[PDB]
Amino acid sequence: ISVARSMRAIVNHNEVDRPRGAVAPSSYEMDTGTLSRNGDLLYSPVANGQVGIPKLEVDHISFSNVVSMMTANIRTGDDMAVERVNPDDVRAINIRNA
Amino acid sequence: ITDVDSTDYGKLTLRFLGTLTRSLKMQNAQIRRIRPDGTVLRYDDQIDI
Amino acid sequence: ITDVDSTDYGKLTLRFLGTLTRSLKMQNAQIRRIRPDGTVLRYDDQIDI
Amino acid sequence: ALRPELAFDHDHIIRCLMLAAANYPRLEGIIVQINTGYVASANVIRPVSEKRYFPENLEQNQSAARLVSAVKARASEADISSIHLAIAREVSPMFNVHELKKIAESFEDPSSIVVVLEFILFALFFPTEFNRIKGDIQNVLLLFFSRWYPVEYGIFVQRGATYTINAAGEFEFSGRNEKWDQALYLSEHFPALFSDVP
Amino acid sequence: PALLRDFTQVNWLNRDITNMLQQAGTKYGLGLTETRLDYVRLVKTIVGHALNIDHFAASVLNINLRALMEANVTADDRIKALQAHSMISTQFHGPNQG
Amino acid sequence: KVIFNGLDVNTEVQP
Amino acid sequence: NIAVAHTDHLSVVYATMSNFMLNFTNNFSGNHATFKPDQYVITSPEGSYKPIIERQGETVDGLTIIDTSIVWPILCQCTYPLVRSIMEE
Amino acid sequence: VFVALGIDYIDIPITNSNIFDDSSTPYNVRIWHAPTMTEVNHILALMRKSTLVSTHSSWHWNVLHTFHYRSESDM
Amino acid sequence: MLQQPTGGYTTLEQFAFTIRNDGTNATPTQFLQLLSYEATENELVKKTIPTPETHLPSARNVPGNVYIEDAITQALFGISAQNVNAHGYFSRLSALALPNTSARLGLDGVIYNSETINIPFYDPAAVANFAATYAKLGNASTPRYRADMIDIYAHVGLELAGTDAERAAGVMPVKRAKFDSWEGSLISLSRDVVNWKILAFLIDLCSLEGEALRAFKTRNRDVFRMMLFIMSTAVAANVVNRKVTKRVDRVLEYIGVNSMRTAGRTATITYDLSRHEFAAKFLQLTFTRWNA
Repeated sequence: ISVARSMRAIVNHNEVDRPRGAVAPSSYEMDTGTLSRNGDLLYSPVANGQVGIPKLEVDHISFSNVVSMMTANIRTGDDMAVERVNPDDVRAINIRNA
Repeated sequence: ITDVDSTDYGKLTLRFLGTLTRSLKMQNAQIRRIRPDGTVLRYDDQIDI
Repeated sequence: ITDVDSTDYGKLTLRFLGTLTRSLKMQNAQIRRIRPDGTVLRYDDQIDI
Repeated sequence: ALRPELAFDHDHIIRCLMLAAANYPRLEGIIVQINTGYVASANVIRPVSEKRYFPENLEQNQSAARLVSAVKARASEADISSIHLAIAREVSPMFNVHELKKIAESFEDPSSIVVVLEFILFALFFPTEFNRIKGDIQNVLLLFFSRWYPVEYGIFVQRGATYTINAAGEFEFSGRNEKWDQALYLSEHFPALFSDVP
Repeated sequence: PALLRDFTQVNWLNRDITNMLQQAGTKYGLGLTETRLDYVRLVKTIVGHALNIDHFAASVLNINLRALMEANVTADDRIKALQAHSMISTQFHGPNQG
Repeated sequence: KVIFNGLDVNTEVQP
Repeated sequence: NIAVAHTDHLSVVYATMSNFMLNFTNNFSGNHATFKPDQYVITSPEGSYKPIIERQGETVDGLTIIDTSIVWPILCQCTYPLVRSIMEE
Repeated sequence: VFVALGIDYIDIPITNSNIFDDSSTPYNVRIWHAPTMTEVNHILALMRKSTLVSTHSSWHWNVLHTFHYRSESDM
Repeated sequence: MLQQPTGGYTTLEQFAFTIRNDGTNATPTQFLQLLSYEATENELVKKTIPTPETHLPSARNVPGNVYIEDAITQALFGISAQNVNAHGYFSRLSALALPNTSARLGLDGVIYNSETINIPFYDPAAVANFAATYAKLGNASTPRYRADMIDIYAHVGLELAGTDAERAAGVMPVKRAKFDSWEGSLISLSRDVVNWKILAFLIDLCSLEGEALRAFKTRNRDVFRMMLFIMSTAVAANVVNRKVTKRVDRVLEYIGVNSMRTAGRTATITYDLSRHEFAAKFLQLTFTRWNA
């Protein structure tokens, strides 16, 4: 049971240095890593010259992640204005040969 | 503090894009002629004032 | 569960259509031309979009 | 006779003007507002209620109808502020690049020469501003030439819609037809209608 | 959890957490990791923030922002639809929002 | 008709 | 009918306005074939880049778009002190 | 005529050889503005993305032309 | 400024190219080993690749620092990129073409208009050699300068599937690639490749000369083959899987044949027509440098 468990017994014992059965959070909960140029999340590389492991490649949960977000300067879905300009003559309008 | 109207300073006031805000940071900045490519040219007393 | 958003013209067209969808099977349903002879053709890379 | 005040600091005022022109959108219209005020104070041009677009009695004439509607579609009502602004724009510095207020003219009817004339006059009264927007007016002129002079248009455009002056000042036409955008005004490219190269 | 470091009274937890963060292979961070100014306007647009969030949602949200950013169509492309729905040789103008 | 230096907008396009 | 009012009066207004303190740029050299404005930027090694002349589309000021039809009222809906009892200071 | 009209192609109807029959033509010949070999390659590639078209190994007036058929049988 | 070694920038561990595979950071060569090819009746013969145009497209007056590597890699391997020729910022590479230009190409894959602090950048001579060729991506859309997008893929096949004898011959049977496969293997492959810093590869490719160049061409053959592989899957007519006794073999038909397809599919990245023209151009230039 408790496959969902991340931490246990956040107290300290007064005799032994850590409580029996106390569990620390996994390192992956804390590796924000990077947004890869592709847009996939990655864990930080474990060594120099190594690319990081993609976060969805493996089963650990990561709880800090880079999310791209658009700012105030962007806006999407706003209606936009235009100047329509009808042709001067209906008979001047070629339909073909295009 | 010095009673200047700094409104719209460092800003674009485009009719459709709305107002937009460029960075005001520009330490050690110089006035320099650019190539049409957009790259900066080294200062030349022969042409630049 | 998912009650879809609909613009008023969409509600209008929806009631115009405007009911059953239950009959057709969709198990691996595809869009494919029949021959007038009635046979279901394979997807032609140089005809069908 | 000495005046007890500091010297006008040219080297600094020009610098601050550049920093302002970089950072302050208002600057253009500040400077314009002086020039515009001056035009107004020279009392050089005033609107009248009496329009004079057509000879008597061409407006009455039924054959002139298409022409008259062409002129009326171009000819704006006079307003002192707008006129003064044009005369002032001629001398005021430009920071944000100007654009033409696009015409949609197809140049089928002969009367459409009106639009070409609208530009010629503009190139005369306001050569500076004209030069600022001339690629954008070349896009209208091209629709004019391809109808009125299709053969010559083909030869011209075959040479190239733009060119770039290089070292030693020779022109180098693109060989490629392509619509102008005011994005090109700050680039090396020139509208080729104005090359004046035979 | 990475935030608890040197704030939790619980010693072993702070020790285990510090131990994970002091590994080369993992590194927490919270905030504005990335910025992307427009090429013409010189204003910022798409900024990447290191949120405290599960990697699945970050993955989805990034998939969305990526679809919208990488498509390279703009509001001006709407004009192409209006031309389809208006008479041949009708002209449309402005505002080049980009 | 009247001089107007801005773009003379008339329609809107929804997304 | 209108030319003397331009050449023999308005031109002088241009010549003076040209020497005004704030008209600091070289707008045109009279040669359409070759003239290209001088282009400056504020710029730093820290990476700031501020063009003086930018292409930004229509702005709130309204100075950016140009209605060339302004030519018409001038030619055929304007009086001038030289053109138009006809004495006028 | 391609530059002066601004069009990328012109759709010329074919002629029946026997001037008497007024029957609808099986197909027609599009003519493309492709002066270079490269422009030709591109038009050919795009042509292979669309229904019922064919072309000769080489073309007259050195100008690219494509036949467009009104049906499979005509092709 | 980053110094360029006697070998390429690619010799630096900073620029390692490595697809994810079996849970590890595999080299491209050890992925390509998994690949196997069924022959079909059709034959690919490689035509001469036309010399790339003399023209360098204008680097239009752009105030901004263009993110070029992102634009290129997404145009080639990007899962969602489209209308890649609408913006046309590829032309910006020609800002780097000039002698003694102020502009710098950062390792970040960004083209700064002027050198700026705390941003490492490639040696300007190298970038100039690189821009003198790859700025021509900027004219991938212009009708006069478009690359053939059909015949060029023959080279791709020869450079990927081709056995050394088939490569010497200049003619190989059209092949059908296959490999033991995990779910979403080609998507993941392509995304591992979008993250590659390929300007390092292209820059060493254009700057290096003599034996030092040839020593590069052998060392990075597999990398170039991985890029070619992702493009191949992008243009493959179909990409099936096969059950093979509780194992799965992904199979693409066919290597070296561009199907001109543009409708999207879950299995692999798709080229819009713009991405086709671009990729064709990219191959024109790159294969031109690769065979000299």
